[PDB]
Amino acid sequence: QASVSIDAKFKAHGKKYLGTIGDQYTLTKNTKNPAIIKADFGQLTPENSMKWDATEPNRGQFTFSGSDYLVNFAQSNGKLIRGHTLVWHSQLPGWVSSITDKNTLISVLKNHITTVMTRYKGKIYAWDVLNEIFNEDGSLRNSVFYNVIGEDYVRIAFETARSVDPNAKLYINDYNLDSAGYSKVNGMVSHVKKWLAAGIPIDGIGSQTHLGAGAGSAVAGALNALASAGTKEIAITELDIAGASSTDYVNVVNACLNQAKCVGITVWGVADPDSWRSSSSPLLFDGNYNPKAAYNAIANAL
Repeated sequence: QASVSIDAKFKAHGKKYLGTIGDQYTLTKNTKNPAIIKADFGQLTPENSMKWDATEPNRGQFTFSGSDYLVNFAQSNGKLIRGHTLVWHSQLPGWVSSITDKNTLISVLKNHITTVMTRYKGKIYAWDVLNEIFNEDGSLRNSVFYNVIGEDYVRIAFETARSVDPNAKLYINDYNLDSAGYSKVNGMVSHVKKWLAAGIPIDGIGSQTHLGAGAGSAVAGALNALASAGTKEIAITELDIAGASSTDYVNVVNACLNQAKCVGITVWGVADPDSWRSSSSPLLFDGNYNPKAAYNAIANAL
């Protein structure tokens, strides 16, 4: 644990949180990891436990052991929770992908959203209702949901989520929304504008922000561009930067800090060895679970 909590410092600027991720393994693999989470971060996103493959492996058969643990740990330690994720083409069970009947897929989709959301009703700050639904060019990804149901799946998912838990902020999440003017950013903005105009309950846009070294300085503009979609809020949801330079990290923190709609930042992991791209040392804590230069830099910028 770092003496100075970047979450505390970020919240002091009117932000809701500066969080990270977790699940049973990383929360129990050693003493430092859960200690760091408790001391320096104010929000948690389940790394894999709430995804479709991990929650409904078989049609109508739910497995909530992992997700229960993450939610219980967060709730037991005053951490906000971002449910992740309800509808996604990746980490989706084969039984869902093979459905060809529209009404059947809608029934399945609504049951999945309802059961998962109902179980944690009232305990979730935000839900990534839809994840990665756009192609790089800004058009809609031809996932089973889009292919079988059509664009109406967007409305269906958000409306179902809203009716199940009106206390949660409903988000549409995606990656590569990292520079103003990028085709995917333009596509995200145009579609959300249309959906909001149609009355679809989209409260926020989540920008994953999985960056390479030197890409931190372009994020401010990306968030500004995303602000034009018209959602009440936006958030950096899965931050990690190859190399973890102080310049990159501080640029990204400032990007959120100076944008009124940005409620917070979730860093995708605590320490480097637990990163999905561990070889690029993209996190704030190192192999010994000790604060890296970037962590202290973020603290000093707040």
